[PDB]
Amino acid sequence: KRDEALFELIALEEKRQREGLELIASENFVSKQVREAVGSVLTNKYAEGYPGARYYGGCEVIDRVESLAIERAKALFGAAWANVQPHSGSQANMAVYMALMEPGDTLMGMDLAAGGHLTHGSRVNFSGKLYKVVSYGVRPDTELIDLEEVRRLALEHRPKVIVAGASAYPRFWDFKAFREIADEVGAYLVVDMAHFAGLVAAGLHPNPLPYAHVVTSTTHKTLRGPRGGLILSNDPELGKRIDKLIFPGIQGGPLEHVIAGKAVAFFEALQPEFKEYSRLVVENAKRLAEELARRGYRIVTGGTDNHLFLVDLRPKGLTGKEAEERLDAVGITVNKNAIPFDPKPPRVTSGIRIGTPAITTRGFTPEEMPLVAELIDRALLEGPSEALREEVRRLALAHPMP
Amino acid sequence: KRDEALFELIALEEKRQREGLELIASENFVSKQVREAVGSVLTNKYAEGYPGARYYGGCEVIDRVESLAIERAKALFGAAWANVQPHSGSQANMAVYMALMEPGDTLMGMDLAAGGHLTHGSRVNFSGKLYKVVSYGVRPDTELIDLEEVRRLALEHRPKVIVAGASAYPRFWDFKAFREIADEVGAYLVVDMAHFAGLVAAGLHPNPLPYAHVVTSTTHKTLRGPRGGLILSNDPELGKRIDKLIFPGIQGGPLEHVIAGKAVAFFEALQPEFKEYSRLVVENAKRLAEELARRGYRIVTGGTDNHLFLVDLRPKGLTGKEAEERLDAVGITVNKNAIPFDPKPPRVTSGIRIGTPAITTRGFTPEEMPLVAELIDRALLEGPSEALREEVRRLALAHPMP
Ligand SMILES: *Cc1c(COP(=O)(O)O)cnc(C)c1O
Ligand SMILES: *Cc1c(COP(=O)(O)O)cnc(C)c1O
Repeated sequence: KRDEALFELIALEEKRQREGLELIASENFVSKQVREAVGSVLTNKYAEGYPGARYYGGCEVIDRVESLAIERAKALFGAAWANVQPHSGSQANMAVYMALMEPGDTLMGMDLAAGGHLTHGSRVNFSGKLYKVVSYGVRPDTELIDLEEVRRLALEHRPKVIVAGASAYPRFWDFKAFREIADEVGAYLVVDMAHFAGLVAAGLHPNPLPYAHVVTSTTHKTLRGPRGGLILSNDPELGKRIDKLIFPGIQGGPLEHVIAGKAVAFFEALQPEFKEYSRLVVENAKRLAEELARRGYRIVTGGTDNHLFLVDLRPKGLTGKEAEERLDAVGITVNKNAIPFDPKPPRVTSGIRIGTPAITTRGFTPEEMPLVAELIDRALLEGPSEALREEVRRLALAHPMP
Repeated sequence: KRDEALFELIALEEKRQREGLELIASENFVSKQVREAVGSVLTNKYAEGYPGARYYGGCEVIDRVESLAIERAKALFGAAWANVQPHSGSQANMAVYMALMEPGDTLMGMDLAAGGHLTHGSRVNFSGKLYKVVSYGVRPDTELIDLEEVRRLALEHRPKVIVAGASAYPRFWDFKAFREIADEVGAYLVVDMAHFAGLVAAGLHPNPLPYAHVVTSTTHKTLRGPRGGLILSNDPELGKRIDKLIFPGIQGGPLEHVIAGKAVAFFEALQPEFKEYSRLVVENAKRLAEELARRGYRIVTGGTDNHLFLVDLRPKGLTGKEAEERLDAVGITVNKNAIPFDPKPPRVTSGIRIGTPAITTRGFTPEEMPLVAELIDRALLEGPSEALREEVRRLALAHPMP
């Protein structure tokens, strides 16, 4: 018997995805073939260990699949070693931290409020629970990272690991500078490129591989792959240690169906078409930010170098919470985000974060950003209305999903 | 462009699965609908947080999907609370340990050599790295757990957490007694039912819910669901604490497509047909163990109460590794496994573990176990040969696949 109650919900979710504008920066829409791989029979195989060194018989084909994912990841990112088994970006970071540190050691990462991720040191996360944490943010006068301050903090706190990368930072990273700082204090530099991995793959964002000791990432987000994690490095010896932390360290059986999906995603990203997609993602973000600025909003840092940007809602007297609600009411999904030194508490905020990967995948182009900006502005100024919700629905439907 | 190379590999794995006898105790074959859910568009939604308490909007449908999985898990196992977000059985255990203990606390579990899982205290696993581990085993004469011995170990070491359940123990567990022991030292009793969860759901194995403080499990294995984890408890308040450890504690975004698959698997397990399936799983295991015993193989504990059993190959002059390889050579897949008081190192072992969940799903019946036993025996005695390989292939192909 078919589980009709569950499948009725999946149909509803498909409809929801088709009829709204997804502007959450960490979202995207995977291809039908990525889904085909993830929904494959590869889930039936227990394959603890690594290719050619498994703890179960019958892994001959799974080994070819995982090796393919590994080799493609190395070719795509110009890496010498890769681990494609992390179940998520969080597990990728967890394995790396445990391979480079012991509980009690000091971890340095970007403050959550400044754009850092929970796994970069939050007290409610394993990162802050297992390690002592020192955080860096952005300057009040520039809204950008202050390398001089990062260096000062590193020298004073002597972290064992320094993490570069974030979930809500709209500009490029100076990986060379971070590595120089790490070397000065004898710390490992870990770059978490989860958000901008697709841009790195497309050659549209500085490549952290040569500068970081280890690079972690999600396979979803700008890379547009299945939900999961990834680890890369130019140091195979260090890679061997990290492999041991993924298994038997923190995971058991890998999700080989998802690994097959990662291989497919890497195949897609290796095609010239992915660079064109990525160029449009960045152009769309830059243009949408400009169009919103022209309509009366302020953009944190004045713009963006990547796929996302932060809108300062203060010029129009709105809070991030209010903006998120009004937009949600008309079918546009964004998320509130604190602006630098936000005068409002975290549960309220004075801004919202917008990212273009998802709508770009659905066919939105730069010349359509003025319209998107207008719809966003109308929702925030007039508030929700049936007419606006339906205009958004029609626009979304006119841009079919993969 | 289609990733032909990757899909050709998936086709080869489908072929491998169709033409061999998969006897790995922890494997199974998921249904087409479980695969359909896992390969759904639900992977495109970031749902950090919990139903009705998400970080981002747009989870209206996702919440109903996760909630359906939660309520079905509760109904299936008679639990007051459930967390369906763990990415794997390992993450389920990791979250529970971190919710109940602080690094350095004493963790008591079953010795790996006696049947315990690596997450029950292995020195190279997070369990043994973060906590001080003490382990209980089985009696050398009966190869069964001695509750009095377990009680003495608990009183001596005063563990904060005692884990009952294992990945390679062929007999029933006295959960009531384990709870009494935990209570004697004020420890939390955690039951890891990953291997026998399906049997518990079918009412063919003692249910740990009333006695354990917390129950962890995989959704794959005897439960025959998608690859992932699960946590249950008879105490909703303790559940609230554990929810915080899964997120924001050790994970980020949950795999909602997999959670949809969990809902489907729970639906399937709630059907009367699942009880019949589970009955056949146990009957097949008992009969296959008997058939091998009649061929001179020594079965640990002399038989089994569940879906798996261990074969001590020392008398046959074969190591577990050699046996695993010989069988794999003719399409019969198993995994080497240590035997109680095994003299050989883990990398070699003196035995193999066999389980019937997978072949039972394909339609194998107790009356066919005499033939399976013959093929296993011949593979170990005569070694690989195209002739034997073909006989295995024929028997396998005589059974359809989910
Ligand atoms: C998204 C993200 C993660 C975590 O990934 P999950 O798959 O949600 O566990 C970690 N670090 C950064 C910088 C991220 O953007
Ligand atoms: C299978 C198993 C696990 C781990 O599950 P993974 O999904 O492989 O991480 C943990 N404990 C027990 C008893 C298991 O059988």
